Amino acid sequence: LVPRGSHMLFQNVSIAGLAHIDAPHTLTSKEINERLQPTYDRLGIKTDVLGDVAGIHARRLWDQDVQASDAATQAARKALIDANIGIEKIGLLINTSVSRDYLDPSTASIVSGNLGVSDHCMTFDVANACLAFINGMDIAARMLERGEIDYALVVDGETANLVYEKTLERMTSPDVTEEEFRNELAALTLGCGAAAMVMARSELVPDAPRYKGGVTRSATEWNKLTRLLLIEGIKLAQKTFVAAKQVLGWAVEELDQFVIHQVSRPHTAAFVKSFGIDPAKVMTIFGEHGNIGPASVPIVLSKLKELGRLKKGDRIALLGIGSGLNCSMAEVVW
Amino acid sequence: LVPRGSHMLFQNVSIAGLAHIDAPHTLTSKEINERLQPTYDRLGIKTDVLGDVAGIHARRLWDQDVQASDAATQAARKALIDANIGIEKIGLLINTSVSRDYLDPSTASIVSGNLGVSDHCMTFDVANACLAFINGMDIAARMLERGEIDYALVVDGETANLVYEKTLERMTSPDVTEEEFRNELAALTLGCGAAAMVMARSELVPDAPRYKGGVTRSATEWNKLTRLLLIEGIKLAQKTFVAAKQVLGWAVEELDQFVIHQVSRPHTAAFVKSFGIDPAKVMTIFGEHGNIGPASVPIVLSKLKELGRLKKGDRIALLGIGSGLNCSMAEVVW
Ligand SMILES: C/C=C/C/C=C/CCC(=O)[C@@H](O)CC(N)=O
Ligand SMILES: C/C=C/C/C=C/CCC(=O)[C@@H](O)CC(N)=O
Ligand SMILES: [Mn+2]
Ligand SMILES: [Mn+2]
Repeated sequence: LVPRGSHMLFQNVSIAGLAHIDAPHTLTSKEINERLQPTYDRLGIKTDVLGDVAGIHARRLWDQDVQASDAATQAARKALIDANIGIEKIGLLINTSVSRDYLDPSTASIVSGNLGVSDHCMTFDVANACLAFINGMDIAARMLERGEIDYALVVDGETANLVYEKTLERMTSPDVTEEEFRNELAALTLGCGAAAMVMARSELVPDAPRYKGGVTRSATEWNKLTRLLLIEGIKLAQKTFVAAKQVLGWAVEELDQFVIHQVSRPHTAAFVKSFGIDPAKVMTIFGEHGNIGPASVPIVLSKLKELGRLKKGDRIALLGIGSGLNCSMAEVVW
Repeated sequence: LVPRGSHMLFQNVSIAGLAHIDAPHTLTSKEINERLQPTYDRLGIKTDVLGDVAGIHARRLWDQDVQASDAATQAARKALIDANIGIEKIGLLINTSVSRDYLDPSTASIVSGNLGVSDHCMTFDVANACLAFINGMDIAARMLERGEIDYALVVDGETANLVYEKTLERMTSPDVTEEEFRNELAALTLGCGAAAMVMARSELVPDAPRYKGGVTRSATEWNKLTRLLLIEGIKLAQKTFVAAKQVLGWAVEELDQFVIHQVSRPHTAAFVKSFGIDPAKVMTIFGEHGNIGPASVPIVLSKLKELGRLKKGDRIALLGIGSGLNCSMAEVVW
């Protein structure tokens, strides 16, 4: 009758399976810079924006014309193995990538068709820049908590190959302005890869990691979006951490890991300083994989798992700031 | 303890407000045909595919470069007035259109920023071809039923102006093949427009229309998709009507209206015949507005409302078949 923060938390929702795919091809920032050198020389700009402002030494790309749906499909096959269940158990499949095969049909339907989902499986895509995987986890959690389904897949395949190709094209053209070139460099911090998660009703999966849910705040006055964006982003995150205290009971020192969406080395450094977070609890892959958009969060969770970095009882914070602006923060208990 | 169909229905979810926008400009199929006449003459094709196979006399377009987000915003302002609430009450805003301003940020965030949502409002886009508005209604319903929010907006603005422009360009070119021209004609059954709905917890809105929820079936083996598509579509719909009997208790003769997504005159005629539905309970706008994608369903519901066509207690079926293939069917009680 009297509301409490903890009442909105999911009680009966778990993670049965989790997998990621690293894209295979390394492209170093040194190789990109050689290609860009004469637009750099031409513009009278002497700074290595990628290596030294962004802090990206390399990113991963696909070796071939891999569609979003292909990479999600591959990640989804692995997470099913990880969970030890067949595709027939899946009642819901949500695709959360920014990369998309077509405006029609949804990417989710293509992935589902690849996996051979049953006729009872509901499917759709969610789009919300870099926070969508956490939005799809939440969506599936509600259906699970209610009993509408027993098992869900949340998938995300990202591909940036064509982005890099169109981008390096404009940036190495005699024509190009500084204001333009500068906008374009940020496309070069993106990376490729994929992740998938099998979520389930906790009674069907006893002792699996528990998905508690989370909180979202927004600052859509700034949907227009530079130097400003870091500041507004931190201010939104401060307010989401308050919400997270009110619902999840978070204080920073009680969390065992922060799985953070990452934009750049300086953006991450500022976030971490501003909230007093110990950097040893912030696994980072941006410097060699780049920004994998909404897949980043689950990829980093899956890497933590693979390295045996997580223990029963570990409180794990999933968070990011995304375009909109939006900020979400959720908790897993391993 | 023993599951029953009715257990999955939402008990506490209502429609507080509903509005639509008709796009202003009429483009007749006769005017399009004059432009296409020499590709028709050239191809040795003597049939008016638009007027006589599709059954579309006209469609509506925007008079200017209206973005999806602009049309959703306008529809959303009207549905708030209809509901008599201010934007501060809104805890969730989902955008469901196929049309999209950018791959980033979500269209939802742009709409929310336009309306001036508060910092507590969660936002994201759902994409699922023509069924997404019903998917967004369901998503919001779950959050409402649980008490996470009190009010939600589900919005959808569609724009086809650029589709028509690129399409009529390829179709009137000496170059063009029949197989190509034939693919392209179907883009010419699309229309523009928008809709928005305010959903709320039923205790906050006593006596408003009730959203019970619904069912989905899929046939994602056919995500590859002609003449076949009508048949597979009917077969999927048959199976969804079974699910709807099992959950909602539907029989065809007990429903007062069918608000059906519409693809074409013959597609609709076949659906209606195959299920024995009385055509007088199928309001249709396709012949003068064309296919408004996922906005079609709410637009037709809103038109029914406006005409005073609905009575307290009326059982209203919302349905469509969408790419994937997917089929969903949900019930409103006015
Ligand atoms: C410290 C945070 C600053 C906010 C920056 C947000 C930029 C977001 C991006 O452009 C991508 O990484 C992901 C995204 N679009 O959500
Ligand atoms: C009788 C049904 C036949 C199935 C046809 C589906 C075509 C769907 C479309 O192409 C659009 O109208 C909407 C959509 N993509 O969902
Ligand atoms: Mn290689
Ligand atoms: Mn006009």
